[PDB]
Amino acid sequence: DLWQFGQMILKETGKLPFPYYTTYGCYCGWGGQGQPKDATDRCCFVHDCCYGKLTNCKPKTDRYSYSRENGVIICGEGTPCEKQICECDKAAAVCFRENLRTYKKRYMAYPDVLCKKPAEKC
Amino acid sequence: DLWQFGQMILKETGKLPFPYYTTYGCYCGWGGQGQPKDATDRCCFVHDCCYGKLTNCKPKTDRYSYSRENGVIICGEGTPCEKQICECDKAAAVCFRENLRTYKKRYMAYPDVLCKKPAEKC
Repeated sequence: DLWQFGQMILKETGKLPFPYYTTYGCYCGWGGQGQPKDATDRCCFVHDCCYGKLTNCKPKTDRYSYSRENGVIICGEGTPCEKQICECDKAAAVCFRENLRTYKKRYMAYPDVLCKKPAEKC
Repeated sequence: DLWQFGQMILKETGKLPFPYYTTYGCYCGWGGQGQPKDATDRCCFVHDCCYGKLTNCKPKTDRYSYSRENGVIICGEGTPCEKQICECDKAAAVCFRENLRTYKKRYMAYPDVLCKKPAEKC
């Protein structure tokens, strides 16, 4: 579920989703309504695409099972949905993390106004 | 700043903003774009109005000073902006908390689609 996606974000980035990620850029912080502004922003787009593929699932509310005991997220057993959903979440948190290098604090609460229209397809 | 608003939310509600509040209902979880669905949702509207009044301020990025050492948020000293911004944040977190009674988990990631148009004015 989003709660676990959230813990993963934090575990992986050291930043709690709000406000670092939930209000970021044009896609994370604007409901997927703008073209991602950078890597960090694109991770949310990839994240939505990933959930997009799980048509048969409730990615946002199905609680899966994972372990990050040794600092690496390992999705455990569960239904196929859970596992797939968890991979998504893992991937997105890994992605945020993998992009702390270009994370820009100034993209938080970015005016939607400078946000350009979604240009990529899942 | 939003980081402190966030800590306040958590301190007061025991729920981290993401996903409990940032994805809630029609206003918190939809960029202020829908009419609040209930109390919890309305707190975000009140929160935006409160920042709305701080035209001369950067409510989202100005770091204020507050204390919640004895379980009650006390905004400390700072610039008038900081103090006012902090009151806003306090008020919103108190509001979330004061409305855990009707908080509905099913309003998280609520489809914008059922969201009705903003009908109140600050």
